[PDB]
Amino acid sequence: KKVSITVDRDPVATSFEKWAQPGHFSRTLAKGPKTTTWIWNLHADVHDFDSHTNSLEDISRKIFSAHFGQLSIIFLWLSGMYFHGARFSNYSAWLSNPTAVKPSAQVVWPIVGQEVLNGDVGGGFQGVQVTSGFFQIWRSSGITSEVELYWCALAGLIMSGLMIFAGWFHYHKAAPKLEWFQNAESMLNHHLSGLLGLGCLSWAGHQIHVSLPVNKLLDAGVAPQEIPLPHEFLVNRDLMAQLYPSFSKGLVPFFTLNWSEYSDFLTFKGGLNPVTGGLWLSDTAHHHLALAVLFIVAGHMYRTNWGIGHSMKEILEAHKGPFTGEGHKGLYEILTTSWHAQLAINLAMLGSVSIIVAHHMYAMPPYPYIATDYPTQLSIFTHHMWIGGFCVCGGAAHAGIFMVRDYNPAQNYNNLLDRVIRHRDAIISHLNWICIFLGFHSFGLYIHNDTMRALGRTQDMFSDTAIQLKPVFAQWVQSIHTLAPGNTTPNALATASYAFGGDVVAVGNKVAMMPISLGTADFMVHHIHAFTIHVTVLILLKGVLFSRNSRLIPDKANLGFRFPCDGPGRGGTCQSSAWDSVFLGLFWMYNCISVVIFHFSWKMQSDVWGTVQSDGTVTHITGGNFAQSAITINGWLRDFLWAQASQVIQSYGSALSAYGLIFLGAHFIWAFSLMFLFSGRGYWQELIESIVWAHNKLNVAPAIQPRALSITQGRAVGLAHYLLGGIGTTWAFFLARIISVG
Amino acid sequence: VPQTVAWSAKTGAVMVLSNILCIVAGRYVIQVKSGSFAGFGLPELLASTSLGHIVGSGAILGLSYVGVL
Amino acid sequence: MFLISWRGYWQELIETLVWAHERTPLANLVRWKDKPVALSIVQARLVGLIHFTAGYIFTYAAFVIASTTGKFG
Amino acid sequence: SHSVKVYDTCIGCTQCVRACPCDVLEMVSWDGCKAGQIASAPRTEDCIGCKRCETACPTDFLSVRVYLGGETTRSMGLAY
Amino acid sequence: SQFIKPYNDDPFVGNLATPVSTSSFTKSLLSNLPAYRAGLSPLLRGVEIGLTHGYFLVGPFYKLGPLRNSDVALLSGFFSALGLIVILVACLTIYGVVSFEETEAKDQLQTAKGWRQFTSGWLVGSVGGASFAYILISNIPFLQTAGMSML
Amino acid sequence: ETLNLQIPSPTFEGSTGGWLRAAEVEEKYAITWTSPKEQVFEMPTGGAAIMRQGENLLYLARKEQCLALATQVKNSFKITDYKVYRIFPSGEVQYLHPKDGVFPEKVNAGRVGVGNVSHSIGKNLNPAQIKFTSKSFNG
Amino acid sequence: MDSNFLKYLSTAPVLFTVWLSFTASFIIEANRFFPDMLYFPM
Amino acid sequence: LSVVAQSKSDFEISDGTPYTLNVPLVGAASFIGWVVPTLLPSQIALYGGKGLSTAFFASIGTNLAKFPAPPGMTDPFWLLCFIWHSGLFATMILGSIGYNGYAG
Ligand code: CLA
Ligand code: CLA
Ligand code: CLA
Ligand code: CLA
Ligand code: CLA
Ligand code: CLA
Ligand SMILES: CC1=C(C/C=C(\C)CCC[C@H](C)CCC[C@H](C)CCCC(C)C)C(=O)c2ccccc2C1=O
Ligand code: SF4
Ligand code: SF4
Repeated sequence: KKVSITVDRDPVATSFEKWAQPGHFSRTLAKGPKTTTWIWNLHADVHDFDSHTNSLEDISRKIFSAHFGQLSIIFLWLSGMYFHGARFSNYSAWLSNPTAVKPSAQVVWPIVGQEVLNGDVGGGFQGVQVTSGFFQIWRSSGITSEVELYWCALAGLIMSGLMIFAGWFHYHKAAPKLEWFQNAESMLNHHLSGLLGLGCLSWAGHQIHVSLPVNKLLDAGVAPQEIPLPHEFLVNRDLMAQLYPSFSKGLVPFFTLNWSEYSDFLTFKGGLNPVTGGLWLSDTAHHHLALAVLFIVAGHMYRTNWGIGHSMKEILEAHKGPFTGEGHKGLYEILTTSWHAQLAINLAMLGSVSIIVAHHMYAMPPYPYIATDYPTQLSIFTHHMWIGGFCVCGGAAHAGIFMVRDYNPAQNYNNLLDRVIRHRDAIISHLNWICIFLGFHSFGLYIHNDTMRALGRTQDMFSDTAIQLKPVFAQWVQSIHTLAPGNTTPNALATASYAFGGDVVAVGNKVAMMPISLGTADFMVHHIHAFTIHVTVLILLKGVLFSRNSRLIPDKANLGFRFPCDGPGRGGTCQSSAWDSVFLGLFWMYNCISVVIFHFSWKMQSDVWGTVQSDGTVTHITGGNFAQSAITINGWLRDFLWAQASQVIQSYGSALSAYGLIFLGAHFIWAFSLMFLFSGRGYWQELIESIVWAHNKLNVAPAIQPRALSITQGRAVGLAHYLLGGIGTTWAFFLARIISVG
Repeated sequence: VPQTVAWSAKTGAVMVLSNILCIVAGRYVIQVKSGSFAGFGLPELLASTSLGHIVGSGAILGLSYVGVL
Repeated sequence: MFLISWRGYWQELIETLVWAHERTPLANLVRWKDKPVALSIVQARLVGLIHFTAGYIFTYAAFVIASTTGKFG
Repeated sequence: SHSVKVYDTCIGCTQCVRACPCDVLEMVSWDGCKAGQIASAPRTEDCIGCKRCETACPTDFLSVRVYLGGETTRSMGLAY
Repeated sequence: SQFIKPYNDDPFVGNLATPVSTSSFTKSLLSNLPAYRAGLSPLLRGVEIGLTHGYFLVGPFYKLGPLRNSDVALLSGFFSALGLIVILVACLTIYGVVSFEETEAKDQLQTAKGWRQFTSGWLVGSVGGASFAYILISNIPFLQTAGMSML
Repeated sequence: ETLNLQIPSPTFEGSTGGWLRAAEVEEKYAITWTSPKEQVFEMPTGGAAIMRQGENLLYLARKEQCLALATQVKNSFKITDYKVYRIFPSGEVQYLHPKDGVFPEKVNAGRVGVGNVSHSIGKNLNPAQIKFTSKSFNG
Repeated sequence: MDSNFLKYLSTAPVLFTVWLSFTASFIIEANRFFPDMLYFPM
Repeated sequence: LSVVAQSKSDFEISDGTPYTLNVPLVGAASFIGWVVPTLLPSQIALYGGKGLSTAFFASIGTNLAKFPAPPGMTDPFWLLCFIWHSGLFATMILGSIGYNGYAG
């Protein structure tokens, strides 16, 4: 039983004394401010626990309790989302008419004329239209009343209180020892089996006993207050067997392995529900039940306390071949002694999963009536692309913090890390060449087209009409997925998504999903994507690989992860740190994700979204202009940015005037950021000197001597306002555009 | 839909076979622990029969799928 | 690009390009007379300023002339 | 090469000499400060211009001053 | 077994001995290429490289150039290749002027005379190889299309 | 005094971070040091190497690379026995550091002060005063 | 009341957040009871 | 390129390390070790009642009959070809790992 619970009791005293002493956590900051730099250095380094403490135990304790604090905030956030749905929303009116009522769960106070924001969202209601997709979640959950939304809100508040108690309790009363945190086999067994496996299984149970009966009655057309309460399905097994006759047999088919009996509610239909335009919830129930089984199975792989299981160290040390030296030896020690190495992996994977979520949810719309709510489809795609891109760049941020700090060459001799660092010139030169090739052969095709169209030579352009760059591999994969039902997925009845080909699914005369054809414009913008992702990898990988040393600076690890430069010598070493590649790679992430959401927005409006009428033909939002106009930059400028900015500019005096104001406000913040990005600290300190002089003249100089921001903080402030401004402009542009027309 | 059959002694036979198959396999391949009377305990027995109900359930469903039953 | 990204990032890339040229067969037959280096700190400010300024002029001149021509009013 | 100067305000703390990454600086005997020593710049052809010496210097205005000048292979820190 | 080692027994040189870099297959190809093959004058090295490069140059200009849909497509493509070859020869000449001091050695590529020899061979071979491709494309209808004559 | 070219080199598997053609045609730097152990250190140019017990020898392209290794070898392995050489392609080996047997941060007799200015930094001459004149701004 | 908790509430960010929330709050209230004051009424 | 046999030529995978690529034995065993299981038939429209190797081997000949014409996008040749080679490359990779490394 070497996997055991070990706790120090009453480690840290619950006292308000350190609250009154800002900066108590570091030796530099605890002696108080003398310049204004102290104030900024206080906020900058506060959650950098491994910069304050030497011991991995105290660092692990601070992290565990801070994760409870984060959970408490998320539960509070969720509880408020339910309460605004319960109290300030048109949810009940939306349940009766999901295709007519626009979801709204935010009402403004009348103060300075701002009550114009309470627009007519429908259902005898005035409020701010919400695009987070909660209404579609709640109907998928089977909520059907505001009373149940109040109970969910209380359930979030109780959980929110319990997490903040646990964070206090596990830091101040019962803090686990380092040997508790260093149980990677136990944690993985429980997080696969217990968290993910029982998470899916329990949710499958809710889906089967609550979501499936309630949503069958809704899609049959029964009024929400005419629907039995969710526990009457749990007790009256006769009533549940009316909707799904397999329930007449109970749990004998489950235990005797006669699973085919359960095909009423555990289907493999594929495609969409014609009534709601969403995934069949009988499929999602089977999906979560099947996922639950193999998460519970996966969580029995590793060895804890009984000899059965794998040692993760043994798996890693055995995988070594003739190209890779000692192989994965020493990686277990890295990943059970470095939190940053763990955070680097988990941020890159969570960011990747968030990017996948964006693609899977628009193409295979999971919730009822979310596919034809186009403001939600655009909002949750754009939101989850940004979460993914940010989290991916923090994976390289913390891979750099690992390499600078937690990397020890003595324990990493001739293994995979040692070998990567020892040919990093070959990696970075090959990536650099790919990015030049990719930029020339993706963006240069656009420049070729701008010139040819401007020169009157439309026969010389790369277009469907002219020279054709077809995406044959993507078209071929689309062919296979339409052929899969009955052929390579024989028991499936419909395709995984109608985006691959097949029918047009219409709900309330609006397209839910329909085949997303790929042409020359799709070939061009996909290689635009591969170029922007590869350059982002190039900037971030070069920062991780050269974080400790270069040919330029032989001792970059002694300067740290985050330093501004090593002087104007060697020609100039401005922005040479690993932090400065995260800084430069967040711009190229911003560039990458901006083109992705622009590609998504224009393609869905031009080729997918719109209205169906007689003869079954579809009138799209921008009328199919993507194919012949997304091949030039002038087409993107004119037919996408200029044409679709009309709604946000003409929004003044409407309920969308808030988006019009945020459009201008974010344009401001973006431009203001360039003051911090294009300027240097030395100018601003000398300007402050004259301002200090005028204060000295009036005897009003401060005792905390004002300083210009650090070189790094000028970069961090410039990047933050650039991101706030750039993303905030697109947020207003996307939301005012798609609320008006979709 | 893949045909499955109500529990019969044939279903039992496959399950029994699979459980025993894994009990013998577990005596051979479990690396950390009288062919079955050395070092055999409950976590070894509870693991081999857990894989038997995984292998047996898969075998039963597959043999029902193809017609062997 | 010249105003936001500064020298240290670019000098370290250029060192990986110098390595690759020397190690690539049939290409290391050709040698630079001047060692390739990243632009200086002051020079990049001047290059970015020129590009910023040139882009500013060409955009407005294209706008002020074409919008007036197109409208005639 | 770069030009590195030491002014007679040097308190002989040796910090510039310890911070120099290229062994440009050394300590010579003096009698103008309490420490009996002053910084010296005998090997400025090896100065890369990092100005780590200037950062290390604690006198109010720097006793050691680097003046960036003509660039060489050594002062451009080129390993190629 | 280990496939990666230091380059030519030297652990501190800026290169590695990898299978792409130093396999028997790689060594063979490099040693037998005209630039590195033994027993070749620099002029002959230029001719073989020139014939190779000039021959393939004709095709992209012919198939994708401005006059591609005209009946003067092959003429325009050859002259476009000839113009590139002439521009490239100027590049070769100026490289020799600025890169090599004048010495009697002429059997090496990296000499003033040896580069001038190689440049002479490359221009003759490039025009020769481009001319050969012109003759073949002019006469054979398979090459004029992409093989599309068969369908 | 002179570099014994036969000193064994630390066990290293190679890297792309080592020296290039400019080392074999312009100048190369070498560092030697004594190790009491057969222990792993970090190369300035890349990954990790193992220094052999006894005398080690490396070759690097930059003088700063040899001293960055010297700093690390003295801060984590307490080796103060390091000698840095400059090597020209003519075969000439030029001893560099420590230049007179004593470290620069320690005073030594017979060191002549170079670069020393008799006044403080504020007493320099204005640029206008020395315009079209060869006179130096340091007084 | 605890003196260390009162010393915490006297910290610059809390007072800045409280004072400017209080300041913002009586501008908001003044514009509720007395709205649309483009001019000093005279 | 070229194939090296199990018997000792002077071929070196890198600068100084000779290494016997077992291109006859690995390629033969990987081919047979992938083709024979792949003979397993399936009454699926892509296979057509044959196995993956045999439906694929059938689709080489049908498209070879129309020799100048390429197979179409919806033609089963491409899917069969991709799946067959994916398993074949994997068995070749795993076969080279198994034979060269474990030597038995
Ligand atoms: C977590 C997410 C969240 C978010 C973003 C919102 C957002 C909003 N809510 Mg909702 N709400 C939430 C959770 C949330 N709520 C929860 C969990 C509940 C259940 C209790 C409610 C219950 C609720 C009601 C009942 C109402 C709102 C209302 C509102 C709106 C105005 C709030 C306002 O100005 O009051 C401002 C109130 C103040 C007292 C001002 C306080 C300002 C202080 C100075 C902030 C300082 C914080 C402090 C310094 C932190 C440090 C502590 C200190 C010791 C140093 C706004 C849209 C109102 C609305 O929609 O009206 C139409 C409304 O009536 N909310
Ligand atoms: C079955 C066991 C189990 C489960 C469910 C969890 C669950 C969790 N652990 Mg893990 N953990 C476990 C065992 C388990 N742990 C063991 C054995 C160890 C020791 C090796 C650890 C060590 C560990 C560390 C070091 C950390 C976690 C963290 C977390 C949280 C991850 C963030 C997240 O997704 O939360 C959101 C998802 C939720 C579902 C929220 C649920 C909140 C409760 C606690 C879940 C369980 C409730 C209860 C069992 C359900 C009752 C059902 C009943 C109604 C029928 C999550 C609550 C991290 C964290 O955030 O710390 C707080 C973290 O840093 N765990
Ligand atoms: C700043 C972070 C942030 C914020 C504010 C949001 C906000 C939102 N998300 Mg997103 N999300 C994020 C990060 C974020 N997301 C990340 C990082 C992921 C990747 C794991 C996702 C994946 C995700 C999914 C898959 C869904 C949302 C949805 C939603 C919306 C409803 C919120 C809700 O009740 O969840 C409700 C969430 C659900 C009902 C289903 C969640 C199912 C997932 C698979 C649970 C996974 C939990 C597990 C512990 C995580 C493991 C991670 C893995 C790498 C190991 C809202 C717009 C929902 C939406 O768009 O509805 C319209 C939705 O279905 N989110
Ligand atoms: C699970 C996620 C996670 C976690 C736990 C951490 C944790 C950490 N990171 Mg990492 N990071 C992450 C994600 C994460 N990061 C992501 C997604 C990125 C990409 C942007 C980074 C990029 C990154 C860098 C580049 C650095 C860190 C650093 C740090 C450490 C110091 C934190 C601190 O003191 O900041 C204190 C927190 C603040 C000062 C907050 C201010 C930040 C912004 C500007 C405010 C937020 C704006 C807001 C959302 C919108 C405002 C609305 C507007 C309209 C008003 C800590 C170890 C630093 C370090 O040195 O680590 C050793 C460091 O240099 N991280
Ligand atoms: C429009 C603005 C713009 C443009 C064109 C570039 C261009 C480039 N950046 Mg920069 N960058 C920018 C803004 C921009 N950046 C900004 C704002 C930042 C701030 C954070 C950066 C930060 C940044 C970093 C950190 C990195 C880059 C990289 C790159 C290169 C990508 C490789 C490539 O595509 O090669 C192809 C070249 C192009 C697409 C340029 C346009 C050429 C087109 C096709 C026309 C060519 C015409 C032709 C030459 C005319 C010849 C005749 C004429 C002379 C008369 C390329 C040189 C990366 C790099 O250098 O790695 C490879 C890299 O690491 N950039
Ligand atoms: C695809 C076919 C295949 C598979 C699965 C294996 C698998 C195995 N071989 Mg074999 N081998 C093969 C073809 C294959 N070999 C061929 C064609 C030859 C002749 C040239 C050999 C010759 C050979 C020898 C001489 C030896 C092995 C040995 C081994 C075992 C461990 C070493 C190894 O290769 O690691 C492979 C590791 C695994 C397969 C398990 C890891 C699990 C992951 C998921 C790998 C999956 C890879 C891939 C996706 C599976 C593809 C299957 C198919 C679709 C192509 C392992 C059971 C050794 C052994 O243990 O002796 C019995 C041994 O001595 N093999
Ligand atoms: C304007 C500017 C300054 C001057 C800006 C300073 C000194 C900060 C002024 C901030 C004031 C004092 C407080 C900020 C309050 C803001 C109104 C709200 C900020 C939001 C959070 C900080 C709360 C620099 O110091 C600088 C340094 C390096 C590169 C570029 C620049 C730069 O561009
Ligand atoms: S001080 Fe500023 S300009 Fe000078 S090197 Fe550092 S970052 Fe560059
Ligand atoms: S600038 Fe750098 S190299 Fe030059 S003397 Fe100062 S510290 Fe030494």
